[PDB]
Amino acid sequence: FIEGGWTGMVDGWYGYHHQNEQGSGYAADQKSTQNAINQITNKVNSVIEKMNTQFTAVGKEFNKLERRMENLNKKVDDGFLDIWTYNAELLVLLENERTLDFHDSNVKNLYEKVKSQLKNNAKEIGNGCFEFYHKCNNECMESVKNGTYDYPKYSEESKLNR
Amino acid sequence: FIEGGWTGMVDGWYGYHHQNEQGSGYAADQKSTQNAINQITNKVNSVIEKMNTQFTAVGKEFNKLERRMENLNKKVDDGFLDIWTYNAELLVLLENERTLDFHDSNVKNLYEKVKSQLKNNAKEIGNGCFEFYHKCNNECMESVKNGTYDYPKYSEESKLNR
Amino acid sequence: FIEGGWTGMVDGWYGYHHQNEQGSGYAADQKSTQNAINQITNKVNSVIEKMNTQFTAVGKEFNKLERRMENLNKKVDDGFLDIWTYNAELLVLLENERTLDFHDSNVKNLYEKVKSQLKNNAKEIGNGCFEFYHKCNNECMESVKNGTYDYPKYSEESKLNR
Amino acid sequence: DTICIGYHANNSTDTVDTVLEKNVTVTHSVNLLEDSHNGKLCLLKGIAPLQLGNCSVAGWILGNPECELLISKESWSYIVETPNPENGTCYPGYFADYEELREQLSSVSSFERFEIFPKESSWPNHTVTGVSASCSHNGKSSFYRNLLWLTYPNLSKSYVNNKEKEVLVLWGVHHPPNAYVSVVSSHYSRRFTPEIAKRPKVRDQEGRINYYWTLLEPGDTIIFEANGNLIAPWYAFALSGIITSNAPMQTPQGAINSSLPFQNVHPVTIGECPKYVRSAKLRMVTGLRNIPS
Amino acid sequence: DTICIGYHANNSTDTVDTVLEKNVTVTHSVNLLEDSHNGKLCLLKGIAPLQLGNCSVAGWILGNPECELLISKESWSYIVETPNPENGTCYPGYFADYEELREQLSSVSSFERFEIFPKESSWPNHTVTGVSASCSHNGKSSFYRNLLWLYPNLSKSYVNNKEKEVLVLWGVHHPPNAYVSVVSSHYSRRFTPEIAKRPKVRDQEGRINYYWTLLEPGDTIIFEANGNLIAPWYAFALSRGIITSNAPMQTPQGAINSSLPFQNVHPVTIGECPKYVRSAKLRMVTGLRNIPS
Amino acid sequence: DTICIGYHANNSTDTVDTVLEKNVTVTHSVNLLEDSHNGKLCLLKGIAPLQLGNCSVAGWILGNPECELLISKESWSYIVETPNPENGTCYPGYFADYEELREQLSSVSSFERFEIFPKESSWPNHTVTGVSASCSHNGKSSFYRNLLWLYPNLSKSYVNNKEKEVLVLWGVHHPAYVSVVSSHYSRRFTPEIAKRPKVRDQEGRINYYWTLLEPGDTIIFEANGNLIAPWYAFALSRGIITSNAPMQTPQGAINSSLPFQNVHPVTIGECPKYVRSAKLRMVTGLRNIPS
Amino acid sequence: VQLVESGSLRLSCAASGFTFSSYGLSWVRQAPGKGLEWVSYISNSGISTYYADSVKGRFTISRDNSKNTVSLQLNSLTPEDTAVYYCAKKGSTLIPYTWFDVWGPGVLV
Amino acid sequence: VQLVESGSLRLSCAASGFTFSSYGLSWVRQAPGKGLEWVSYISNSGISTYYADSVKGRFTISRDNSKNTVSLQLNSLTPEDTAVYYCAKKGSTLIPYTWFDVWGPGVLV
Amino acid sequence: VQLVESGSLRLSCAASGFTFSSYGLSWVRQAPGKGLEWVSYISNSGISTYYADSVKGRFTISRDNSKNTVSLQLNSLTPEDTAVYYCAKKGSTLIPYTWFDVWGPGVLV
Amino acid sequence: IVMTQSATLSCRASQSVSTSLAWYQQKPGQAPKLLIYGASSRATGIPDRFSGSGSGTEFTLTIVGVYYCQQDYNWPPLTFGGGTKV
Amino acid sequence: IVMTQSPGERATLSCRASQSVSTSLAWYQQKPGQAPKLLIYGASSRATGIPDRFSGSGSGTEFTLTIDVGVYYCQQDYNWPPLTFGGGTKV
Amino acid sequence: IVMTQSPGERATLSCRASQSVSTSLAWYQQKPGQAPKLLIYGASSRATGIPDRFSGSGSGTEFTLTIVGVYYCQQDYNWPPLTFGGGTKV
Repeated sequence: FIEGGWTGMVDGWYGYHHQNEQGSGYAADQKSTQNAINQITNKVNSVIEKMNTQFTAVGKEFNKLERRMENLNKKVDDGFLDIWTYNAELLVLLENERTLDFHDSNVKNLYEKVKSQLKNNAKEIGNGCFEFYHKCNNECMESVKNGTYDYPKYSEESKLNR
Repeated sequence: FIEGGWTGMVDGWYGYHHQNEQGSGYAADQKSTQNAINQITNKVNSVIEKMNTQFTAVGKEFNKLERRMENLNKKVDDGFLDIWTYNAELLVLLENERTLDFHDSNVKNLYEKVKSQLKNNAKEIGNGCFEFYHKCNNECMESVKNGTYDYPKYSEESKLNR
Repeated sequence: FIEGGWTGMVDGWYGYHHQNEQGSGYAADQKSTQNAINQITNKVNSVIEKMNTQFTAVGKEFNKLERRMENLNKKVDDGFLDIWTYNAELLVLLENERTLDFHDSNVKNLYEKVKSQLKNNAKEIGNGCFEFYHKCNNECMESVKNGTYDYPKYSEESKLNR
Repeated sequence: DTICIGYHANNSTDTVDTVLEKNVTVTHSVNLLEDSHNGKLCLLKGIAPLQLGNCSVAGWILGNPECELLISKESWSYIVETPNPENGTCYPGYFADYEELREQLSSVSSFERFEIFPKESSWPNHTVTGVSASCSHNGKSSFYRNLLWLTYPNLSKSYVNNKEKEVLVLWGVHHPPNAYVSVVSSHYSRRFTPEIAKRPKVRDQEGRINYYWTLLEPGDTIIFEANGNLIAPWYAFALSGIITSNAPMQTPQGAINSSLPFQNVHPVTIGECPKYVRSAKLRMVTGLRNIPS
Repeated sequence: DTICIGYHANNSTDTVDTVLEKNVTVTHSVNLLEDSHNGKLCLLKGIAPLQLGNCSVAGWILGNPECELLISKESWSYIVETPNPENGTCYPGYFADYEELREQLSSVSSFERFEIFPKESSWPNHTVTGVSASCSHNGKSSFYRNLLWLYPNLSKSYVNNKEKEVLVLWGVHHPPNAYVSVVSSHYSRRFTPEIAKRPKVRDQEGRINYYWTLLEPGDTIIFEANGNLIAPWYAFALSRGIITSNAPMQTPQGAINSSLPFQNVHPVTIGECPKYVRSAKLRMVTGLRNIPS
Repeated sequence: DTICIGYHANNSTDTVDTVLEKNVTVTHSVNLLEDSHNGKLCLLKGIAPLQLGNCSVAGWILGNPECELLISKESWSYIVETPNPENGTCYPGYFADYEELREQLSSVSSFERFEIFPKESSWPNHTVTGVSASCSHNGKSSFYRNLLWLYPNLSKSYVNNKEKEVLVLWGVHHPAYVSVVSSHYSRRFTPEIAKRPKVRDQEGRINYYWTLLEPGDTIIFEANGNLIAPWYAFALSRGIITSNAPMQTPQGAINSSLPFQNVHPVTIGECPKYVRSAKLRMVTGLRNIPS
Repeated sequence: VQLVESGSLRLSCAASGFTFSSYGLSWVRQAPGKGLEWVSYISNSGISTYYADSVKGRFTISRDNSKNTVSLQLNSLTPEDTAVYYCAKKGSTLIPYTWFDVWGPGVLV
Repeated sequence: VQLVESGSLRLSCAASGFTFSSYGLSWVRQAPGKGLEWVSYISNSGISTYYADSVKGRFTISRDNSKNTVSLQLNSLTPEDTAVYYCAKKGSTLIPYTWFDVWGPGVLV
Repeated sequence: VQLVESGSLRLSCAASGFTFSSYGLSWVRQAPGKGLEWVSYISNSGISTYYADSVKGRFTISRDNSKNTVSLQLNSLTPEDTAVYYCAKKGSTLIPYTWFDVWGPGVLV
Repeated sequence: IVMTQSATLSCRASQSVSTSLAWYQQKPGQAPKLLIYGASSRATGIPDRFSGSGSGTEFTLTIVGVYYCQQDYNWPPLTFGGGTKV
Repeated sequence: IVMTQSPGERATLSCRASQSVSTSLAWYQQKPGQAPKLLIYGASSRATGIPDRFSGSGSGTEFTLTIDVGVYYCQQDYNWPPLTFGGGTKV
Repeated sequence: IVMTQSPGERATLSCRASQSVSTSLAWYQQKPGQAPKLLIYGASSRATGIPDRFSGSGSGTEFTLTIVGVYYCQQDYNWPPLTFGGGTKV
């Protein structure tokens, strides 16, 4: 349905590539962008925090006769290192998965949202793109973008153009 | 969809707000409610358990001539504390995230269920609301709730009349 | 929507049970099969490794007069044991949760994929089953399976079969 | 002829948090963090814990006069000691190997006080009297209650461990700042000697007297000896859990009555207890959001 | 014609559990929990492990007569010891610091047994002979095999020629009825003889304690003694684990041949092995559910 | 007209990984793994660290001639020692314990060198002169700087007039009844003449001990045949790294806020936690593939 | 917001200044000396409808959207029906909640 | 559950006592002196159909839902067709599985 | 791929050898000695359309799918229209990208 | 459902209604104007001097004229209370 | 596809085909005069209502019945359009 | 939008715009008589099939070709008013 992003849309995360008899180009949305960036920044802030360390004098010294203590210390240290490695790796992988899936879900949501207010005045073509039986100027673009597309206004149009 | 729970319908988790020429009010749906509550309670009972400890005489004493032991013990104790803090925080946050989306998914499932129960005898309006083109008495509420809607029976006048 | 797998279809993961006037039987898809098996094997691989242990002489000895050392050693050992038990149990439960939902999502995706071609030549019946107003021979099975269904070719069918 | 879907809502906040957002309300929730406190310390196992306030564990085991020896406490799940000891060691001295006895005494919940040696028969050749001004009990001179000063023959005595239980033996030697003392076990030996070096004055006393302690099992027997001085034992705390607090009649700062796994009270505790954690609020969600439509 | 969707199903249970519900079947699964056991302990690294049953490690290193000294075992990845020792210390004695020798032999896998000292020419004045009834081997009186009982002021040293770590163990006689001083270049001690009475054990009336030091290449240790000494005769030269159990020729309870990470057999093991865990069923799901229709 | 949907894409790789695939590109990412290194170790707290190059901590505390005693360093967050000691202990000897001392000096951050004993007041009866050829300084014979060689039954005692902890180090000559006596600590060593090997061109040793006393304490000394009297108490004011870098971590300095580090774990002060991993990148955007 | 009403018998309530297509209107009669009395109601779309208990059959309600006006076919002019008639609009589009905020001048028949 | 069958020659099988609209009927012929024989079948909806190999065209099948009864036109009579004809119903609505449980008296043509 | 063009005046561009129903055609004029000039364009479906600024109204474009052929009405001939006309096809089905890869012999009006 | 009526007021019902209640005021001649809607929520724009609270078949206002209390739980049969002299 | 068939007598019977069929098999019995009744449906899975005296087992082109005098029938429902009923059995 | 243009010899050419266009650019070559044939498309990216001898680079209102007749550069950002550049003698 959606595979790769366009090289256009210099700024933003989600947007529309409108086209009409008078002009064409790109356009970026706001609310979805703000929500996505805010949530991702919150995720990053949460993960980076929750980590604190005191004076960790890790280096320790032991005498010749106390090799038992040396082995005990090595056991403790290597165990801690392994535990932290495993934990961090699992956490990072999980976070990556849960951000990618969320992004995909959000774009799908925007798609169905735009679908909502164009029940019949348009006709799906594929690849997440639409077109209207009626011709409209630039202003209809803003109307759909803001959600103020008055369906009755263009409903009367002769949808029997076939 | 999910906007805000009605103050009415005191008991239950989901339900319908039926309205008809004869009466109006609320009504709960037990079949999904019992499943949801049972599953969530089972999950809580699962997470709460598995935590058991023996006689943990955490308090330990060390002589003036053994500061090394003091430092080692402090290291191990603080490490355990930090590890457990991080683990528990992550687990609780994960379960909180996983519960709400599950509830929303169950609600959406009930919505598509009622949508499937009948197709053209009604007409979607929005906010998870439907209305029948025909008129039916009180019993049709029970009929739809059980899923026993009889499409040909109420096909009467199920046509363009507006 | 789909509850139990058929006893037939010895080999495969997802497939179709085509029926036509000339013949009937099963048929196994491959693309989604390869994707699912590859992803699941990748999950299994990811989990299995990341577990390396050195020449760990866990067994330790302690003198009669050093019982403090015995207590410390048992403390560290049982703590590590409990931590690893909890971590592994949580990880395995999470993976078990995360595999089944992915399988179901893949099945739903395939169902919508087949829905895509047959927009009105067919008529949904339920339980993920479809049938066409027009009759077609075996080759239409291959056409739909590969997605090459020629909608205009059979669009002209006298859909007014009622 | 209208149907709509929805969920239950109420008039409660029950704030919860998640990665989705912080400070979000919920219809129903369960808190995994507990804060109940100030409960007076009670019988953990329906028995009186060994309370020995106003005196240290050392003096308690060593018959300090002040605490009256707490003659009768058969069962004690745990020991609660005053954080600041009082008259914890009547006579100044250097007690060795310490905290090993303290860790040993954290489990046994029954004692059989047993006069190991006869104070009347087996040793009249030498005198038993003796007191220290710094150890004058209740305003009158005295020495101790658990062990015996001695005041010459070459003392040679030995227990045999007839009772089929472990028997503890504590003692010390006299360091006069103005003697081949040798405990001898079947499989343990030592050989201390007397010292004469000058000492500073502490607790009004001129010197010190150091104490040791050995453990022996059934089927064993230990034989003593000394020439110049010896501190004979007179009662073995035959065997068969430390908290510092000041609350009246389990944690150092009260009691907890709940089934949650996590605690915010001080981590140190005795017996099975919820794991401690450094966090403020850990509330789980068991319902749906609560915001009026 | 008709089209329908579905997934292959079979006739196996393979019970698994998940977040939602307990005891759910699955078409295909993989178990990460292993239980294979009782495989006879074998060569972990294709070499014979040092087996010294019927005698303790101490007696083994100290030439106890009973075990015949296991003269030839060049390669030994690990040591398996009988949980209950037999004749583990021929002569009653107090052997110290048994956590630094027993931890030194957990790695070395090549012993260059080497007669450290000469017993033919350098000890003519010394009366090398003597036996203990408690150490009478095979019904005949003898002393030991790794060192010899033993008046001039004995003085001797090691030539320290071989470029490898050399070990030396010894002890001192404790007549139950002498400035022994090992002197390393960077280690010193000074023990003395005791004459205190001892109880009877193993039919003997006292003990004789043993010590041991480790010296690297380029060192030189010089001995001395007046009243008694236990000279060494074999330095177990090293090439820098323990398993208490018994079974016919790893883990204390057999062998495991699997690649899974988690194990249910007893945690303690030697060499690379799966991590242990306290759980019964850890099965992963690699397929789909299995329910007909 | 036409309305399409999509997301912005760019021309960067920024490789990341996840369960779906290894080596997958992304428009925007953040790395939680840091590798900045080789920055010269500097003032962690804006103060000069106590470098002890060319000499060991032992000799540093015990007035070894070679390092000139580093007379002035009032504050030092951490101590950096050369991994390979040089002339670390002039006289061949054997200390008491160098962990209960080496570990206590990892927290203090200042000192007040105080001539604990007056070397001209109340012991002319002694013979303060003395020297060891093997301990000659700058090509000329000398003994030490933090304590002096040394026959009546001498005695002496400090009183701890200053309200701070005072440290006292000393030893005895191993070619008597040396007995340090604290208010709550005691020991009694004796001399021992016995054959020993030659090391550092000497035929014996002298072993050093050290005790700590708090305010209200007044230790008292004594000896008959030998005594290594102290001459300067390194009075306290309350980490160790081995490195060779010129003028933190043993191998440089790190300036970043990420939590995980790939440089050697050992460090002093607040620093990112170490971990054994190569690449830890988080995805803060969307995938990047054209078309 | 603006609303007007003018007028068997015919009665229509015209209004403007808002979105007439996304709201539900209603009607309320008023007695000469007593309180107000509900008479009817319709939903925004124009399908669901109700009527007063003692009126079902005679008074009819119809709505459109082009002219943003609604009409009641006041038939069966029983002489007891001498009641002051008004016009009103709901306060929100959500079905469960209701309150008549926008109130017009009304009509004295 | 009840079923009855009565009857070129026309033939019909009337039935009731269940949901006639959510099942698939069928037909099986029986010879005077040997086993049975399948003749035809139809799906529940009425859009998909099949026929016996030796009959395609000769016999036809039609169904309704209001009357809950089906019928086969059964044209082109021929003496070898002197077979006993029955009526039967599937045992479940799932396509892959099949078995004729509800069996009726049948008809002797 | 095969394409051909033949031809107020009428002009048509027949083509084959590919999926004509899933692509957008176009038309470009050519001057006698100058560069090429765009004319018009139509999407694959046959709804969205555009035209040259200086032609809107004069020349109209229509398409079919059965014949895999298009045609410009090219009405209202004018003296300046002495231009060489061509045929072309887009290089992909994605809207944002565009390039005329398939090129035919064109026509000299 | 039925209603009735008695600065403060008091509206009493014979059945349990949670929140579907409001309040309407009017002086003679002028059309009634909205007052606090919901159980007690105060409508905007209108002067805030008017107020009230109470629920569960028991409602009361808080402060010449007339007022009205209306219930909206059982919908099809709406109902307005009586008068309120002051 | 084709089918075929074979006092306190021990009642057993077998039905075989020339192709592999996993489970789409059943069993139909009929006494003379009356209509055939249902029997074990599926791969020998016991039918309902019928007396439990009747039983059987077998699969994979080899099916058997384990046990009322007369005839019985085995039917295969794998390849659907051309249904087929087996022969007539005796006892 | 508007456009314009500038054996053993190095064939290099430049084409420039008066506005910013990122990638929607291509290149068309044609000898006299024969119809124009494709060339590098999508901001100098090589077009398959055709000989690889031809190439170029450049972007952002400045484009260049790196290699006898004429050539054309086309811009496709603002769509409805397409435009072709002028001739390019060599």
